[PDB]
Amino acid sequence: AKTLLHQYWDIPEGTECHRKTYAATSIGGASGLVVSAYSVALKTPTSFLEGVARTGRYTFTAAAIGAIFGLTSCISAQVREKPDDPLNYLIGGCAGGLTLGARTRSYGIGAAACAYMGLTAALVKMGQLEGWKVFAEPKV
Amino acid sequence: MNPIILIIILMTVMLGTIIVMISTHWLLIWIGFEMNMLAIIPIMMKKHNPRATEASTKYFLTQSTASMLLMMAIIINLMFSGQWTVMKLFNPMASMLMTMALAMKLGMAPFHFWVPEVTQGIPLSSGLILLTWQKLAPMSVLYQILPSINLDLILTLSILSITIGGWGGLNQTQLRKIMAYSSIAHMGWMTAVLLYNPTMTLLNLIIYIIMTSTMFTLFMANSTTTTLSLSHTWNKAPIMTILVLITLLSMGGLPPLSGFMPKWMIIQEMTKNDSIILPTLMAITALLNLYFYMRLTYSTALTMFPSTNNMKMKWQFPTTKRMTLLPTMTVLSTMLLPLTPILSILE
Amino acid sequence: PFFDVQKKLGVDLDHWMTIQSAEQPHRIPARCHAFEKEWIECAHGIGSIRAEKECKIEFEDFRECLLRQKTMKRLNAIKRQRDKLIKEGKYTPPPHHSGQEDLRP
Amino acid sequence: PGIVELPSLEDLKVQEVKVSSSVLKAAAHHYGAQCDKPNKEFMLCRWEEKDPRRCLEEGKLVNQCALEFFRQIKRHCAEPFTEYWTCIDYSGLQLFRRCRKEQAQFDKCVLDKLGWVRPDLGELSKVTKVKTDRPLPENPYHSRARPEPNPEVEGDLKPARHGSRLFFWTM
Amino acid sequence: VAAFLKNVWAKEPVLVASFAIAGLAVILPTLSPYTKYSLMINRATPYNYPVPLRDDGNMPDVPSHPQDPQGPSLEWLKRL
Amino acid sequence: SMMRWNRERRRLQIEDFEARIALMPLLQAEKDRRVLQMLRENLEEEAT
Amino acid sequence: MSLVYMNIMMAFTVSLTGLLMYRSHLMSSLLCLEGMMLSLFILATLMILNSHFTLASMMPIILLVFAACEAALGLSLLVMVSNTYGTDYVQNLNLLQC
Amino acid sequence: MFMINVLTLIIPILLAVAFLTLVERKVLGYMQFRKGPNVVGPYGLLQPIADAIKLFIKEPLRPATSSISMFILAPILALTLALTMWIPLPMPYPLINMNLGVLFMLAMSSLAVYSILWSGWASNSKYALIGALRAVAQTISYEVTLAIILLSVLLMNGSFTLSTLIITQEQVWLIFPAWPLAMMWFISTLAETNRAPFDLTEGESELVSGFNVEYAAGPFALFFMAEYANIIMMNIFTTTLFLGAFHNPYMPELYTINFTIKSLLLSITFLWIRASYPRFRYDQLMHLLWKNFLPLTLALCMWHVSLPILLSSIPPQT
Amino acid sequence: MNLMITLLTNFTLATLLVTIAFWLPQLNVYSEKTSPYECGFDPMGSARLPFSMKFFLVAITFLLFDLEIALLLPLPWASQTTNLNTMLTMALLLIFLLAVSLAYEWTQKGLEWTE
Amino acid sequence: MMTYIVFILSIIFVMGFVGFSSKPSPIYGGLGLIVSGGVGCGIVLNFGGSFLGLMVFLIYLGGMMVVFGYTTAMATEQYPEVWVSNKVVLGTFITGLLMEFLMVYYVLKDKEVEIVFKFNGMGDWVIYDTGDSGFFSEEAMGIAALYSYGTWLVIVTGWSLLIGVVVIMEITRGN
Ligand SMILES: CCCCCCCCCCCCCCCCCC(=O)OC[C@H](COP(=O)([O-])OCC[N+](C)(C)C)OC(=O)CCCCCCCCCCCCCCCCC
Ligand SMILES: CCCCCCCCCCCCCCCCCC(=O)OC[C@H](COP(=O)(O)OCCN)OC(=O)CCCCCCCCCCCCCCCCC
Ligand SMILES: CCCCCCCCCCCCCCCCCC(=O)OC[C@H](COP(=O)(O)OCCN)OC(=O)CCCCCCCCCCCCCCCCC
Repeated sequence: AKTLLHQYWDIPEGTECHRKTYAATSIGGASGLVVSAYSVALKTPTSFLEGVARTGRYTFTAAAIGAIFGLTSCISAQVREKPDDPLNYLIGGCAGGLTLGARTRSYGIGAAACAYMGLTAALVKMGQLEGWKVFAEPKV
Repeated sequence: MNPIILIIILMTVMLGTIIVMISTHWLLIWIGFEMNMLAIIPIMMKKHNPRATEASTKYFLTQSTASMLLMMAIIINLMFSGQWTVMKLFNPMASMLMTMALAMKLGMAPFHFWVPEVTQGIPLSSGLILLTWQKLAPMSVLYQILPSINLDLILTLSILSITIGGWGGLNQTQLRKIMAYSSIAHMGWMTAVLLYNPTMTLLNLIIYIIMTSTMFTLFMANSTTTTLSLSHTWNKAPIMTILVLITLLSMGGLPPLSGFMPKWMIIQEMTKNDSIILPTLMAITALLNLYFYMRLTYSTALTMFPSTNNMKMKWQFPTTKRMTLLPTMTVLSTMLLPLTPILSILE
Repeated sequence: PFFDVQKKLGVDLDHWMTIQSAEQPHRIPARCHAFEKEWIECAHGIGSIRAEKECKIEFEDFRECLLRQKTMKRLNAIKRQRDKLIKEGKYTPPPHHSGQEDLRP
Repeated sequence: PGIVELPSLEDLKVQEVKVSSSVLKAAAHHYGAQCDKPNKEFMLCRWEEKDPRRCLEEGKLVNQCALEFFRQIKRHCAEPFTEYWTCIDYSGLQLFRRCRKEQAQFDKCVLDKLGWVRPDLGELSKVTKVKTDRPLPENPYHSRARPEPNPEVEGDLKPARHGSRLFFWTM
Repeated sequence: VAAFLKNVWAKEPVLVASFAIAGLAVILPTLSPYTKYSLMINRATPYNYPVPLRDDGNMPDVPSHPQDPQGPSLEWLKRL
Repeated sequence: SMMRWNRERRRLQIEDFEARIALMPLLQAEKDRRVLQMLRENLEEEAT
Repeated sequence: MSLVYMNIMMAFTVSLTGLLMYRSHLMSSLLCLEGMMLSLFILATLMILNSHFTLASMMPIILLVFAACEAALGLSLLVMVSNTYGTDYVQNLNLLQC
Repeated sequence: MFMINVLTLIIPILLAVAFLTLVERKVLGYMQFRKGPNVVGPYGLLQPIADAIKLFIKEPLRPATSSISMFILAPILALTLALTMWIPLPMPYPLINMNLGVLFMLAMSSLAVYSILWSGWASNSKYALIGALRAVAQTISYEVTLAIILLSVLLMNGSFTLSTLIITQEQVWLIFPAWPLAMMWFISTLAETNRAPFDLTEGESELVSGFNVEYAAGPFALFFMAEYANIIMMNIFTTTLFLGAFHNPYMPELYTINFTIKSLLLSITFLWIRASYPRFRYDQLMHLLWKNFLPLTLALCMWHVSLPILLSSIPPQT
Repeated sequence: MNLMITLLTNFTLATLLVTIAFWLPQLNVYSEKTSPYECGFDPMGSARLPFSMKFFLVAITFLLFDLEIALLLPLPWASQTTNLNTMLTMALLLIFLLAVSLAYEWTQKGLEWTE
Repeated sequence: MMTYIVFILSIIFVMGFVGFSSKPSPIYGGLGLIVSGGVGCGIVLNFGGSFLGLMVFLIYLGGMMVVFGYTTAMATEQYPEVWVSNKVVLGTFITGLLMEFLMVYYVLKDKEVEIVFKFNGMGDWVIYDTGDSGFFSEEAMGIAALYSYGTWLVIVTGWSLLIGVVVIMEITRGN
């Protein structure tokens, strides 16, 4: 789950939408698999078919989130010609939130997910620009 | 229970803890862990109800599996090292297995499931002994092997347990489940700082032990185990309501009370190394912990819930309980903040 | 809390077991006693950071004495090349590796 | 790393003491008593430098001495020695206590012919001193240079500068 | 205490015999003088090889031959 | 009777160990030479 | 390392996946626990005997002693569980869910 | 020529098992005022042959409600465990010289119980399960005292090797300094072999036929010769432990004939014990080895630990 | 090597007699011959019912005492030491602790069977 | 093939482990753990420690017989799934056996596998030693030295066992 992020981040932004779309869809698929596995372990499905249907629905939802997020961000950075900008990732996060609202079939979840995932995606671009560390190695 | 047998079992529990604490051998560490677990099993079976059997079985299975992982990590270190000394591990596989074993022993998420159930199913005194004494030997062993723990794994465990404990503490009306989720959050707080400065972890351990001991002694003295049973204390002894009010205010990290000192020093230590997002997230989940503390103190102190008729019969009798060290521990749990540089003695 | 009681009191409880080069019943030596002695004496009193930086050669040589990764690796290379040479037909084993050579003692 | 060193096969060739283990066990005490000096020189060197490649000429010398002792035995008392080692060799565990008669016969013949006295109980396990001419090996373990130790804390303990120096605390 | 001993020997003599045997086994090595001979016999059993020391020149106590007079002898093991 | 026979057996055991100790240097020399010869034979065939 | 180590740790991993996935029988999980301790014993004594750590030969006896002590504790807890409910099924221990 | 040695070990022991069934039936006749089998042949020498041929031409009778795998596996395990029991026994040279033979007998004694347990469990019967649990209780009664008796006896031998037990008592018999240990050892092997008065498994009165109440002929004969080989070798084990004979390395037949006579007299005493006493309960046996044998054995183990230190009589371990 | 040959010889001697005891004689197998034997009458329930055991405490302490005697078996080799007094003291103390455990069970009616 | 004796014994070891870790029925789980203990005793006996193998075999046989008594008392049902009687048990047994034989074929072809550590392909006769042990056995002398060196180990083990007896007697009390 480390080499997937390094596969995503090495491409320059706003250059090739297809490779970034595939990489972000891979991130979404991995997130969906781990979430669905925890879901079927902790909450037992009714039968086999229900379990595989729930797992597939979860990974398709998260794969859609990643795919359209990466496509929207790369398209925006291509059109604007400003690749090192958090605005592209803000539009990508809102497009992903709209996708989550369409997957859940509700507008309130869509609007809330647009706002919050846009804020988090913009903050992620800011951290990538300025080298913010979350799991920072000890210094002193 | 025979008091001689109970005294012998308690001294054996303490003996296992010091055998872990003073040994220079991994096998002796493991022996101390085994003897501690097998001596604290019957303390949890003091009242002999089915819930005690359930709690003892779940605790036994969790500690057994954690001990197996501990022994596997020890044996892999023996393979790749040829020695036995309690220091850093010479293999990342052994370090990861040892970290998960000590996380399972500490009740850290996502190995946190047994803690509220085990805490609920046993009496209040056994829960106090569990949540205070049993959470020292894994912390000691984690203090010994801090050169070898993977930072990402331990930080993931710490923030995961903080978030999960703070979220799970919002849906409980029993006091023991509330205390278990609070314990999970506090172990996340301590181990988030262990790789940066372990003196902060020792200070947090001491303050958390004092605070939760004061609260468990208060609950034992009032003989209340649910919030609706706690709400009768204003008709029984209002001073105990004042005491639980100030201790719940301190437990949420509200200054100028002594419970804010650990979180303040954790934030102080973790920003010397340019980690700013993480202490902010831990602060917000500490706010969630303060929320369910505020709900409890609204129930017991700041309002007068309706009482019953037999409370008059309880008024006519003065208490004869053995509230050992309750005022000293309450004072230490409330007003230890102007003596903050005392923490240097743990260096 | 490594409350070290053993050095404070002067007794030993598990110090005689913790290393491979300690005192043994009638002085039975281990397989890698000398390598453990060299690694221990290399990294005494300098701390763990300087131990992993300034005794890497001694420690990795001791670790190769323990598990023997590279020894069986070289033996695997020799065995595989000899088998391929035998199968292909460019090599014949000598008589002293066949079963009799009027052994030395 | 380094190419490992090994003496050639011409350096390892020697005449062998080709006898069974019963021949060695029967005349063990006489061999230990008579040939103590090259055996103990070889043992001292082999325990001192911890290397069989540097301990070859002394093994050669100990083989010549053992062969000379057995060739001396063969010249005088071949038949009592033959009967003695046969009576030793019949036993499954090679017991000493089943052939005390051949012990007395061999001891009497050797003592009257050559004048060798068997060691007493506990004598061959004694620890001796060996005078030899080889220099003492300075580095038998081939240890590298030891790392520099940490500097030692020294000096009088002054009081802390301006107290705690922790946030706003003046002491 | 004699009446109690008579009663316990009348009721369960096996426990009395076991307690007497265990007490005998506990208190006899303290008072017996033959244990040091067992210690010396165990010490004087040559499992290892007696490696010799380098003759620097000042060591007259250690012998130069197994038949030299100086050194630890085992006459007492023969006599006992 | 068992004490007498056990002490005699210990004397016999010490005598056997003394015989083995007297035999040790010759066996050690042959073992060193055999090990070095076998290593040289393995090395000389390793080049081929 | 050697392939016997592969098989011993592979047996340990089999019994670990056996213990962590229950089959509605507590005693079978106890058997898997004893299998894991047996695997630890075998692995420890293999390396100890190979590396000639002679003083450590007393260790696996102590490890197996504590294994049997915790097994006896598990059996006693199982007697209590089977004396409360009809059987020893692990799904009956669900009172602490509310 | 090892297979010839193995065959010449394993054939005479089962021949002697058949003739022990003959001798046991004759002695159990002659003590109870009557005769044994004396009609089939000259003084009944052909009765074991007739019994053996009869049992192998009768119906096999595998039950429908029984798990067939363990049902067939248990008698094979019983016979194989009784047959590999005899291997390190020195008469005066064992088939396989072993450094630790005593622990091998102890481990195989632990393993041989499982044939009884699985034959009881596999045959879907209540009487078979009763016999199986009685065997379980009997084993947890006797095993600790058996192992600690043998431990406290071997402390004067110096090692677990059975051949050293010949040398360690070549002066005097080992039954003299451990006569109480000899009596409790004899009782413990009476309980081990499921013989009277500690039968408690194949009880023909409390049950009908015990764990083999469903086993028809052929498979039942495997348990019969397994048990009789067990009693013969256990008497042989006692004879080696406490009644060692004079051994000449040039003439081993003297030790063989002395040892054979002593073990035959021990088996005669075994059948003598069989035809004299009522059978115990299966809880009275548990209160026998624990309340009466175990404390005295712990005391005797203290005594036999301190005594070689006391008299400087520590035996050699070589 | 000889031990595996001996074990295999014993095993194929044992499995030869069973295999000739199943195929040789004439068989007459019906749906009455293989019924469970309950002294002539039909059984009242299955034979796989829980057969309750009263000696559970004695079995648990059999495990503990088996491990106590497992610790005690190195004594013949441990008597060949030099630190003889410490070995004697630890052997005596271990056996005394075993006897203390047995006596505590005896005084607390643990060896007495339930019901 | 005979040089791979410990390999064959370890394959029977893993076969028994996956036989009883499927948890079919505790009777058959007991049979599987008996098999695994016996062949593990065999493995450690070819590595030289005969005493340790005999002790682990004896201890596990006693424990397995007592727990057999327990499951005949406590863990039993009307129709025990001995083997093949349940779908998931047979499936996981076949899965474990297939995985084990797969990695055996893999290590007997490439002569090197990488599961998280790295394991070599030859037999384990190579890692032996060419020297002699003299007139003693190392494992027996170590567990003999348990009494003369490990007094602290003796103290903690005896105390743990005594309080274990106390613990199990005060657990099964009922009130
Ligand atoms: C192989 C060689 C020969 C072996 C000897 C045996 C051959 C003859 C066998 C006879 C028939 C046996 C049939 C089975 C009997 C089973 C019952 C049985 O035996 O139960 C055991 C019986 C049990 O007795 P019990 O059943 O009456 O128990 C009564 C229990 N209460 C009171 C609670 C009701 O005896 C024992 O347990 C004693 C064991 C042997 C003790 C040996 C002591 C030796 C002397 C010590 C010293 C004495 C002097 C004083 C102290 C001095 C100190 C310095
Ligand atoms: C210091 C010596 C070494 C000590 C450590 C080693 C001990 C080795 C032996 C271990 C014995 C373990 C079992 C002991 C159990 C004692 C308690 C007990 O069960 O007593 C019961 C018995 C009366 O029988 P009852 O009440 O009917 O029992 C129920 C059914 N039988 O009660 C009795 O019969 C009375 C029991 C107590 C009194 C015994 C007195 C023996 C005196 C012997 C002579 C003096 C020996 C010197 C040492 C002093 C000993 C007190
Ligand atoms: C499905 C049900 C089961 C069906 C199959 C049943 C198979 C037969 C079961 C009975 C036999 C089990 C044997 C278990 C191991 C016994 C080990 C043993 O007997 O060791 C004795 C001996 C010890 O040697 P030592 O004292 O050190 O002296 C040699 C020094 N010169 O050792 C020696 O002398 C060494 C001889 C060679 C040893 C080779 C290694 C052991 C071989 C084990 C094979 C597999 C056994 C499987 C047992 C399964 C039991 C359920």
